[PDB]
Amino acid sequence: TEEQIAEFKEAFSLFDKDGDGTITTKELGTVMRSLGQNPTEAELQDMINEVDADGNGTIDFPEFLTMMARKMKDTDSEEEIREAFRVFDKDGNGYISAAELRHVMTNLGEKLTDEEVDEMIREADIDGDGQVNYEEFVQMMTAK
Amino acid sequence: TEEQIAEFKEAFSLFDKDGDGTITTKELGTVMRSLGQNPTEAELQDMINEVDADGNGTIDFPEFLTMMARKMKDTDSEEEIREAFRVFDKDGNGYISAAELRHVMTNLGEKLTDEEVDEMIREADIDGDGQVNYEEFVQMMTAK
Amino acid sequence: TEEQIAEFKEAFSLFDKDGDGTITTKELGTVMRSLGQNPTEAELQDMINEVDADGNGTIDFPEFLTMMARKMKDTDSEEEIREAFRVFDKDGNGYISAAELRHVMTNLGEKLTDEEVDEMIREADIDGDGQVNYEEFVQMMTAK
Amino acid sequence: TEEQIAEFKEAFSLFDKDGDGTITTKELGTVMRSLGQNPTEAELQDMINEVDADGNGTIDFPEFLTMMARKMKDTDSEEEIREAFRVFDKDGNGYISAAELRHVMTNLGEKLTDEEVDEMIREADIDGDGQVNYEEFVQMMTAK
Amino acid sequence: THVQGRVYNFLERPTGWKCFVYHFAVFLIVLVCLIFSVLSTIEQYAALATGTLFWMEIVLVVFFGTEYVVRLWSAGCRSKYVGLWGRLRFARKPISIIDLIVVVASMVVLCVGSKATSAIRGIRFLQILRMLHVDRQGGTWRLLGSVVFIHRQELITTLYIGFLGLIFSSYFVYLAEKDAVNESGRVEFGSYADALWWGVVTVTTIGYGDKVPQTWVGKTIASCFSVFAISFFALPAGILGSGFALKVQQKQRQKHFNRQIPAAASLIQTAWRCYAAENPDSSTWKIYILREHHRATIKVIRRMQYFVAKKKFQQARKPYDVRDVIEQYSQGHLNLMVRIKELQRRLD
Amino acid sequence: THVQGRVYNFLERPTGWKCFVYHFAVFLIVLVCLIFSVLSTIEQYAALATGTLFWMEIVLVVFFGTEYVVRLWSAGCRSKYVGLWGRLRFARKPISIIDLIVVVASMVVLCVGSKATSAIRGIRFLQILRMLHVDRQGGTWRLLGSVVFIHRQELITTLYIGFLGLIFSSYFVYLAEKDAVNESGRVEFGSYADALWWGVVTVTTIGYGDKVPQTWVGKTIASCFSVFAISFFALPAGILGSGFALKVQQKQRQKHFNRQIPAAASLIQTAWRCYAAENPDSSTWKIYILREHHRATIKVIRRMQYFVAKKKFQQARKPYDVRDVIEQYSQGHLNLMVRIKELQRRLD
Amino acid sequence: THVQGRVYNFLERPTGWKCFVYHFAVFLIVLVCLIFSVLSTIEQYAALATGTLFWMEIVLVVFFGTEYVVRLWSAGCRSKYVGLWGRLRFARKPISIIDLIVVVASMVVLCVGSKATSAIRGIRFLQILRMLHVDRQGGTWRLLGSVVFIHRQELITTLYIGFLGLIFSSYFVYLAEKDAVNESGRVEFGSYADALWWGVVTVTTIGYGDKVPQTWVGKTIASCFSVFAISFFALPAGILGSGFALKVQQKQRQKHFNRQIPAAASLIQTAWRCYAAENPDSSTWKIYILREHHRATIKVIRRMQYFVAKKKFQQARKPYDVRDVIEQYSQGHLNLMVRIKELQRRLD
Amino acid sequence: THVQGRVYNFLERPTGWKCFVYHFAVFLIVLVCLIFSVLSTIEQYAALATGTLFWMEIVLVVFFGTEYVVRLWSAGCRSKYVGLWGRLRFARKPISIIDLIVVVASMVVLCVGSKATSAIRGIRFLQILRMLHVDRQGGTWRLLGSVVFIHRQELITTLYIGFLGLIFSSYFVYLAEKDAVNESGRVEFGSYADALWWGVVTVTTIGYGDKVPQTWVGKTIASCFSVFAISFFALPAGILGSGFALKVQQKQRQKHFNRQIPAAASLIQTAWRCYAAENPDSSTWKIYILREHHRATIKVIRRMQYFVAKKKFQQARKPYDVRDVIEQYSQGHLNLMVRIKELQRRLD
Ligand SMILES: COc1ccc(-c2csc(NC(=O)[C@H]3CCCCN3S(=O)(=O)c3ccc(C)cc3)n2)cc1
Ligand SMILES: COc1ccc(-c2csc(NC(=O)[C@H]3CCCCN3S(=O)(=O)c3ccc(C)cc3)n2)cc1
Ligand SMILES: [K+]
Ligand SMILES: [K+]
Ligand SMILES: [K+]
Ligand SMILES: [K+]
Repeated sequence: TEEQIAEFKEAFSLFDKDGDGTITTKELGTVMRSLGQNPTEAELQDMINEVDADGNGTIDFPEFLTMMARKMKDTDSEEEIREAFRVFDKDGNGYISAAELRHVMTNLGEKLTDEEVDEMIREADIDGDGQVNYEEFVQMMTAK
Repeated sequence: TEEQIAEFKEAFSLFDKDGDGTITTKELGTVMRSLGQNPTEAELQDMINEVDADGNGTIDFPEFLTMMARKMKDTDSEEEIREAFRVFDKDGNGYISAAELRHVMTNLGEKLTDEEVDEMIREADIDGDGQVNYEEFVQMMTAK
Repeated sequence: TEEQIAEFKEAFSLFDKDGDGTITTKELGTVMRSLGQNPTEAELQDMINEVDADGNGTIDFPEFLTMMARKMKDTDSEEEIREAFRVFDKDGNGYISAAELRHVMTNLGEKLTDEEVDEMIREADIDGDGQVNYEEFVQMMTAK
Repeated sequence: TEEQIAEFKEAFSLFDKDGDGTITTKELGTVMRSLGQNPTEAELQDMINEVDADGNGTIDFPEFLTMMARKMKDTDSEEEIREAFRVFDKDGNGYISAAELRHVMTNLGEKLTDEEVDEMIREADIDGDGQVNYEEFVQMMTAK
Repeated sequence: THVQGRVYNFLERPTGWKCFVYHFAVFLIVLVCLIFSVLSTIEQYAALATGTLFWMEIVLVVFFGTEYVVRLWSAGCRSKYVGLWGRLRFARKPISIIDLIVVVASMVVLCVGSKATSAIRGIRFLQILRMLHVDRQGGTWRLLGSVVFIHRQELITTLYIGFLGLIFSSYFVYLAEKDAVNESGRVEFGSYADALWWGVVTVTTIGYGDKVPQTWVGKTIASCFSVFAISFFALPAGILGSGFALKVQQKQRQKHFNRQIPAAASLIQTAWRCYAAENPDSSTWKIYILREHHRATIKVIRRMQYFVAKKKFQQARKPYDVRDVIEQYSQGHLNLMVRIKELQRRLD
Repeated sequence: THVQGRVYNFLERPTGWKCFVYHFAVFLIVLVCLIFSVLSTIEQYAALATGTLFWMEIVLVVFFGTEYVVRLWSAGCRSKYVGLWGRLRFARKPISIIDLIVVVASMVVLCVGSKATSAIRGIRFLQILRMLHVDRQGGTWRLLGSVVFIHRQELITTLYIGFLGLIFSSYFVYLAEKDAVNESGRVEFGSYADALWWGVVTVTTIGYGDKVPQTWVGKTIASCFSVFAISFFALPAGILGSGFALKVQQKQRQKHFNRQIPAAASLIQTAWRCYAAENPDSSTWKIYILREHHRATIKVIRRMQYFVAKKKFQQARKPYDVRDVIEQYSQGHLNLMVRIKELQRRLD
Repeated sequence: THVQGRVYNFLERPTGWKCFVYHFAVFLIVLVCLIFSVLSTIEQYAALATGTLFWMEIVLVVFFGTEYVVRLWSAGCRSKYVGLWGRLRFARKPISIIDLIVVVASMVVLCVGSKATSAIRGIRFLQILRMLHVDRQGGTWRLLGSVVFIHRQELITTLYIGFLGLIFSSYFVYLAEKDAVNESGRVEFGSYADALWWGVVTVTTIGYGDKVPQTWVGKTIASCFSVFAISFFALPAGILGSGFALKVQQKQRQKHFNRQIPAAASLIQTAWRCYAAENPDSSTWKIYILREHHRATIKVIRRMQYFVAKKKFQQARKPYDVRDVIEQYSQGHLNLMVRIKELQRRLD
Repeated sequence: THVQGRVYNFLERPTGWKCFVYHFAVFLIVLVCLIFSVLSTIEQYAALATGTLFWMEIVLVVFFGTEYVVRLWSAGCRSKYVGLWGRLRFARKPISIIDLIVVVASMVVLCVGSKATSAIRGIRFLQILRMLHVDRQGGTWRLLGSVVFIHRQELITTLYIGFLGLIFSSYFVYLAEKDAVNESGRVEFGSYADALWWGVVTVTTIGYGDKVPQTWVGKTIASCFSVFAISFFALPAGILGSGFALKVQQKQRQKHFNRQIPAAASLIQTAWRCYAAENPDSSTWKIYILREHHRATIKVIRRMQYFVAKKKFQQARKPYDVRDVIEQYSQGHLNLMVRIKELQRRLD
């Protein structure tokens, strides 16, 4: 875990860019605009509130490490993703069409690049009348 | 129904005025201002939200066709109009005065041209002490 | 009542100042600013909503006459005023001090001219240890 | 108590600065900005509402004296402070760490000067594995 | 015709102090005749009441039949019920059916049973049956049915679970008690039917005491059953009471919704506009001031005006909620942001 | 005069620990005298209590009469009740009537029945009747009556439906059971009255067991009735309890409404201003600084100021609601839009 | 395969009028067979029903076993249950266990008890047990268990306090009544067990009357107990009813939450983006348009995008509340203040 | 010292699965010993249980006394209870008193009644009394007392009205029934006490049936009483249940209030600042950067900072409400208006 905190402190140094040891909303927005994204202030606020437990408005390095620590391949996260698919499931049998999925990835919420979805579909066995088992995806992307 | 979709696609081409295949709020407001109406932005927004089922903010041609498809001469629409008359019915017996109706058409809500109401009254048998049976109107304008 | 409506139509002509037959919020605010008062828009709105029964936002002459018609010397208005005094009554016995009353008239809510309150006190028998029976006032100013 | 009201009237003369006998929000904000503090308007409003009982928006000298009169070493104030500590008490045994306390004084709410907290800690017997009995502080600062 | 609606309101849309006294007096005379039906069953008074109930019946059949025809005529004020087929539609409704049945059967039993056992056996049931005459528009039963339909799942749940508890627990009590003998020598629980009787009487908290268990197994089971099952036959009270109250209160607060008036007007207006669109010779075209394709787009815009007005009206009648506050706040807030940005650009 | 209101507060507007102990002790002595009224009916103790209840009655009539006149004098603090006709208005109110009746009838029965059967037969009822003395301002009964009036439709509904269920079901049970004979040889259901007795005792869940059905039809009907009708005589508990709670809580939270003070003041001020308008010689004219028609317009504006203040005050006393939030948001939002447009034009 | 899911929906996800009639008819035949189980216990009809119940049992075992295997096949539509181990997972669930037990035990008792006392003694319990077959997805029991778990503290409180009241009060009644003798000569309260029986029957408002106290101490205690303890065995009705209602209503209003769709999509998208990040050869890198340390920061930002989307989604499914209104108001208000300050500076 | 608090949490602040099993097992052994106390009263088993209950009592007195002293030592973790006088304060609290009484009285009865009637007569009550040992921190009783105090007016209302109804109605039933004779020859209602017994048993819906009225007046009164009074002894269930539920739910939702942390910190900080003000040599003076009168004004401002922080904190712990929304909206709205006016002037 020493290499882990070495890499995490390296990562925190990118945002810090100071001996501050904290990150402010702008201090994140600058790094994001460096990539050509253009977030909103409300976006960065809601972003930042999901890391701190101090209620200050800034991320101390322990909180940054804490966010790193907790795992995506989780009991609860898996079920949340699974429940999210079910909104788009007609008949609730555990299957969804292909073209419907492509329609939903590329239009609703954060729209995706077409090549991204082209990759996404072919991760799963899409044949079989075009249906796909979405728990296959869930097991895939909760494998880490 | 092929002639029906021909006319509907013709109609959609008026709003599109592009190979876009969609209509934006301005892309509707321009066509309205071409007629000398001057709507509000909030008006066009609330207008447009009653056609789409995508949640995008634009009308795809299937949604346009869907709006065309569903019928005015309906079980529910009829009852809604009937209930709307009842707000202006003293004594609830199914009759309203003539001059009261003229007063309400020409003053409240979207005011009407006087000639419009002059036509509206004479559609129904207005004689008989000036009372009129409003379900007669409802059967008339739900006949299509 | 013919002289009554003559005077009321005379009075309505002051606000109308047009062949409109209605009064708008500004059409009232102008007449008020003519007197050197300077109301707020919200004031005039809340003012005007207590006269109309059309929901239009303007006062038709029948509504103006209706406001004239209903009487101040009323069963309910009397009790409302009486209940209003009771907020300022220590011990609830039906008496309030003099100086307390002067303090409340000249400071809270619409502050009054000192000469007004000087007149107000002497309307009632203020002697008797400075106490005053406020239902005496209520009977006075509900006598019309 | 004559010397007490002499000093209190002396103190009220600092804020008054005119033969008004009252203090307005600005009339307080000026005195505060004289010290280099820069409060907010909302701050001064909420400040001032905790002194008056007139509902006017200003502090009469009786209300100022009343605020002076009521005592900090109180039955209720003591318990409120005690309950406030308990938010920062793991395990609820009546003890809190030293460094945790320093962290909370210098970061959350009104941040303090480091020398202030350096004084604050040494008021209490901080030895004994670093724990401190916070009711000792409560008895101290409710001794007046 | 004014008189016609006036008497309709007197009989069928009552309000005031005169109408109330009338319907009251009707209730009282029918109740008195019911009490004579009661006392007809007692041997001491079976003669007095039996004769009295033959003359009051004649009085009443005359009265109620008269009232019936008066009402059936007076229903011409309503436009549903104008015309012959209208009055037929009036006679079709349930309360009128019941009134008619009572009147005719009274008349028949009198004219036939003049010269008489089944006669009075039927009279008593008619006296009972006449109590439906009181509630005229059935607001009582409508309230009940509404609240039951809303809360149907809860009630089915209770009924199912309580039923099961009864069945099982009563079987086990039967097994434990089937051979036990009472102090008086008799066997209370000979059969499973008797145990079910016990269970019904128990779980619903009546406790006649005609059947009690003697054994220790029976008492144990009965105690546990009695503690843990009785609730499921007492929930419906809470459910139905809360439902009644809520329904009445919201149906009352609906009176103060004044926003619905312009919504109604707008709905009417845009509907008729959509209709009159279909006549190109109409006068609704002058509002726009040649027209190759303007026809279609106007019709489309009007149709969707109609739809939005319809939804606005349908929501104009319901009470506000936090969700609406949030929606309007976000909407106005973003409008304000774009406007201040607009000015921010107009300066530059 | 300070003392007068002080004792009024002691007797009639109680609060604290002294007043409470007083009213408590009063309650206790009246309860004890009631228990002696109880034990007077028992043959063993009919002598002891009968004598005791002749001396305690004298004590009490003296005490309560004294308290009555003290109170009737002390009511001069209130301005309703100042003056002779004021005290008469005080004696007019119900609780004072009851107190007076008790005192006088006690005195009469003592002075007459000294030298006595109907005497003690009346004494017992007076002892019972004295319990009304406790609640002084009737907040108990007022709460009840309020909650009943609010929830009147629900309760009438329950009463009607339960009544009907009782009547019908009991008729059918009568028909099924009229000839059945009990183990002891007697007929439980000889008449429809007996079946109604059964039904009342059953549907309300008492179950004495004095009348039970034997047949299978009777048991079937009784089971279904018992399951499906009992709720309608148990709803009122839920209704009335929720009503009590809500009423008390809102009447308590009304204490923290501090906005009503300026509203009250404004109402008073504009009312008196409207009045003093009617004296042209008044000093309320100097606020405006000749006057051909200014008189009328000033009077009009003041009248409508009065009306708006009246409504504002009437709503200043009630709790806020989502509708008010929505109204104020829309109002302020549109004000802000017109203001920013105004600045947008002032630049151009 | 369409047919497979179609029949699954028919049997296991019912809706409509055909499915309802089917499940209804099933309920009715099982109820009828239960009534024959009832009447088998009566001596008059113990022969008729006993024979009838041997043929209907054969009919039913065939029917239910057939239905069982049809269902077990049709469950391949679900992806949980595809494959052999899937069908095993289907047989594993409780209702399927119960169905299987009923079918097999019916078959066994028939094939063995053909040539029979314990036979029918078991048949009756199977007839009772078959009623669990009705509710297919257990929404009944799930609702109950949910509402109990939510309100567990309240119910434990009631049970504890009522239990204690029972114990103490019954001990004191025992002490007061242990030597008392009844009119019929017997002693009702010989033991503390009998007093506990009395207490249970009393506090829960059944009142068989098999045990009543005679003394004055007993009656005093019983009165006070009866007034002040009975409530604690009647609270659960109110609690559970309110819980049922609330749960159903909110689970219904959850249908109209339409904001959850984009939240779900965003969650999915950012999750898969986080995953595909771990393949540097992925195509999610082209969105940013070399990369010494850009890798890490992109991964970090995406991880926290995922977390915020997760919370937003988890709150997108719950109803709004005043707290959210306040938060958004403050947020937007401060945004607006900083924006107007920004313009205020841009001019200068 | 870590161990000390660890065992304190085990005994007195329980949580988990080990602690639960422990307290469970304790409950079970005490319940078993209670059942032997029960069976000691029965003649068959009065020997077995009587001997068993002499050895288990020794076991238990050892166990509970040990646990008591362990706990009394372990309470030094709390700072209330550190020191000798601390442990005395621990022994002072009620549950510890009860535990001690049980232990000592057990020991005494054993050491004395070794060589014994009053012995076991006391043993049984101790076995009963030991059930208070279970709830350690009294959350049960605290919840109850809270909900009663909140709803005190409602409950007094019910008790008063129901009491009165009982008294009056029972007097009239007495008058109507005092001379009536039963089938068995006896008089049910000889005295008013008997009628009160009847009334209590009736109005609360128990219905033993030991006393039933025969006359028509009695039955009439009883019917009306039974319909219209029973509710007032069933309201408390609804009241108390709703209270329990609300209290628990809000005490749970209070966990998610995260705004209270900075409020607490600010309160602490400004309080200590006010205190340290009183030392002119303090270091809180350096924040302001000679001082003739600056002392006083600083002290004043700090005192009122303290007061505002105090109120903010006291309201930081309570749930939001519409009133707060309205206040903040108005406040921010007027701030925004004055700011836009400010800019409107800065341009000009
Ligand atoms: C005084 O404090 C109390 C009192 C009661 C409760 C409480 C909650 S849930 C509940 N019962 C019940 O949940 C159901 C189900 C579990 C057993 C008890 N009853 S069953 O007899 O109908 C019953 C019995 C047997 C069968 C086959 C079906 C149904 N009882 C809680 C606290
Ligand atoms: C089935 O439908 C129903 C059933 C009941 C009601 C209902 C509302 S209020 C109410 N009783 C009551 O309000 C009280 C007071 C009025 C008489 C009836 N009870 S009293 O006997 O306790 C009673 C009797 C005598 C005395 C001196 C004091 C108290 N009863 C409403 C609807
Ligand atoms: K009962
Ligand atoms: K009962
Ligand atoms: K009973
Ligand atoms: K009984």
